Amino acid sequence: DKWEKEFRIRSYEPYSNIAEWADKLMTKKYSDLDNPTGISVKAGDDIIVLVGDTYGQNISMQCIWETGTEYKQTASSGDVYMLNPGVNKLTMKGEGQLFVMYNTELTSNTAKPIKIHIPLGSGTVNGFFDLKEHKTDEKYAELLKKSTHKYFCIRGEKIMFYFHRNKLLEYVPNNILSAIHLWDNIVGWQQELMGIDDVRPSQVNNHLFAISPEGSYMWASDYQIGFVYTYLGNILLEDNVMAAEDNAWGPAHEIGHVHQAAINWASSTESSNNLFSNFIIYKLGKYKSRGNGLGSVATARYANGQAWYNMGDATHQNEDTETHMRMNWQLWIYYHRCEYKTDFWQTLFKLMREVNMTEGEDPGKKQLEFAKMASKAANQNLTDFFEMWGFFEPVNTTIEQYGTYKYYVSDAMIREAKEYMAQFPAPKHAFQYIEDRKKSEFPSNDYRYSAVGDVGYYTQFKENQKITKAITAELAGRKVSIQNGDEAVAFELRENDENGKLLYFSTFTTFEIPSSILMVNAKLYAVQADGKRILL
Ligand SMILES: [Zn+2]
Repeated sequence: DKWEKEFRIRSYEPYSNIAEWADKLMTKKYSDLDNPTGISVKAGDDIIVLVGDTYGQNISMQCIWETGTEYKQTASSGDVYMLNPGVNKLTMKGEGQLFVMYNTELTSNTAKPIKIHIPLGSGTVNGFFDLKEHKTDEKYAELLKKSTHKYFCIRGEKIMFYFHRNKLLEYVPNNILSAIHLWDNIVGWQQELMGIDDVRPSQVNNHLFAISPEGSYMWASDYQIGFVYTYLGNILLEDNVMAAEDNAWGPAHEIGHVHQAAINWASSTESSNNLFSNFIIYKLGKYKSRGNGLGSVATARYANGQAWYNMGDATHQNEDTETHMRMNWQLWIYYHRCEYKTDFWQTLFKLMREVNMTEGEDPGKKQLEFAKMASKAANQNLTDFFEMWGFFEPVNTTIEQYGTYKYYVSDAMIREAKEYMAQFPAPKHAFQYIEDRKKSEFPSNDYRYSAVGDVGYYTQFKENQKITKAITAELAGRKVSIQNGDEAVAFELRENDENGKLLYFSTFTTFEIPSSILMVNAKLYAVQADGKRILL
């Protein structure tokens, strides 16, 4: 049959080396299971493999099956059989599906497809579905029907699925294109921010590989990402992925953990990956962004005297991810959504890969390398943004987040960072006050309704709105009421004058000043989008 031949006789394309690129790109390891054969085996099977010209390349065959004591899951490795040009005869130490391991430097003129024939009689043809080669749902459906193994492999452009046959048949017996295009796009959108088009796919072309463990929930790790087999209806059906906000968030967040290291430092590990989560949500086009309002920052910084590392986490027991995740996102909203620098994040990723600091080696140092590199990437002095976000508080402590780390930010380190950042021109806007949400977008029962404030929506920045009205303020007790201030982007309490230190801020047009704020010498300013402060 032509079905057997399609899998028994194939050309296997070269893929890059995963360890090399995980180091270079500062990611968790991608998969090296890029090359299914679609042949399953049983323990003791004899397998003839005829191999063509290998062009000097060392290649091998790996048999992939299951691991785990508590419950079973597809393993990231298995029995490996060396291959040579010509005739090979393998005896399978165990059962599984075969993968050709052809990993090499892609730019070499020896990195050509290798032809490999596993003739009738050796193992069983299961098949797999290639997006580029097979193209149609009708062919997917046909291949899935003819398959027999526990697991069936679907190879997209950027992600693969290696899921339980019975689950695919249960949710997607006749169609895969919608599913595989969606998940390729989710991966591709994360890669888009990382600014790696110079090297992907020319030098790096490995896939992410999604397995369906028989336990846990969802996660991403070196080699594989996992979604429990009971959860696949919420992966394989786009309508289900889109049915609630969380259904794209969770998986996008887990994939983000693969990609976050360049920009991440301990204290930030469960928020920095939400740059990716929020970008996925944005690209999917249905739901508004996630995170607290800027009020949470004001409270942490100015009411409670917190820095970045302990923002919203006084007792030092859990990162405040809902507050922290707004920081990277505000940089995306301003530079990307407002189009002030549409390659800002790609530039910043590149610079952080140059900085090349692990997440834990020196988080206080890394926090300041991030502020410096953000300034360099924007070609703007982001002192005020990083000040609001707590980056210029001195710190001398330890933290715990997937390990204990010494957190040390010295006055000198602070001084050096500000000096470095002062080489760039003043920012064009006070976008530390930016939002991509407004109150009218949410029902009153949604956390964002009461959190997002009144002013500072991104259009005020993109259109460079000016304050033209007769803006006034009244103080009654600790209550500030602003009149005619809807054109401003925020309201600030500052010491002595507009160049004095910030005491408090709000993006609400009515707000209570905390008891802890020191009000002697304090003046109230409306902030214009471009940074002008107007005494009220
Ligand atoms: Zn996480």
